[PDB]
Amino acid sequence: ILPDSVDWREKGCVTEVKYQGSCGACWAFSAVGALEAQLKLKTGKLVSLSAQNLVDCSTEKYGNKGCNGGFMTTAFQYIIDNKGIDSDASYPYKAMDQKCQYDSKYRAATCSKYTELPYGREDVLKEAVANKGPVSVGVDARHPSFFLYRSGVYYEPSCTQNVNHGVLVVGYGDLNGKEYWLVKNSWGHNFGEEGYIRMARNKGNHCGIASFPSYPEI
Ligand SMILES: *C(#N)C1([N]C(=O)[C]([C]S(=O)(=O)[C][C]2[C][C]C(=O)[N]2)[N][C](C2=[C][C]=C(F)[C]=[C]2)C(F)(F)F)[C][C]1
Repeated sequence: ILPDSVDWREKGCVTEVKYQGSCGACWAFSAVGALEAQLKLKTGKLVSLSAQNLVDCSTEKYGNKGCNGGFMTTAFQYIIDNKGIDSDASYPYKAMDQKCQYDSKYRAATCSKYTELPYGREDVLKEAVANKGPVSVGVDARHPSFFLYRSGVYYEPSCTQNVNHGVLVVGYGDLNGKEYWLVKNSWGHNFGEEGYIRMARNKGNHCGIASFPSYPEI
């Protein structure tokens, strides 16, 4: 039995919404967001982790292209291989590709492994969000409606399961009979509901939200 609604922000496991700017680092923000929650659950401290560290260091060897895109899963593996990721405070976000400047003296978190959920299973995603924590996911954000979203439960008739934008599911619930996934984006506070978007849930893997979900563990 799972709770009807979940919001990890109530549990103090979600940091301030970030602004990626003109740099395509959504994948990096998605990954650090997921790990930030695990760090809070393990140490009791909520700390924004360095998305820049991922953009600059989890590069070619991880199939990523910095400001031109990347994978949340390979980002997690980089953190594992590297034995750490720096804090955002020590390695600030500059919205541009830079030479890797990771330094263990600024390490704020570690990762031991990550898990990728089965393709398109929203019930499994619900279970992970309820029992494990925020989950990194990709969504189809190639439609105007996504950019113009302001409030309520987002539903786009033209959405597909071909995902291109990395975000973070930090909860789920329902608005007047309409089920949704609570998603943290990285487009600043002017986007949607002050940085968040509630996307249609249990509507046939709408916009591919449950297509490629993953979460790290410490
Ligand atoms: C953001 N900002 C942008 N997107 C990405 O970096 C996406 C993130 S995603 O959640 O869509 C990843 C998933 C995994 C399976 C899939 O098809 N998308 N990654 C893209 C990407 C990855 C690697 C690369 F070198 C360039 C792009 C994607 F979608 F093609 F995989 C806008 C950057």
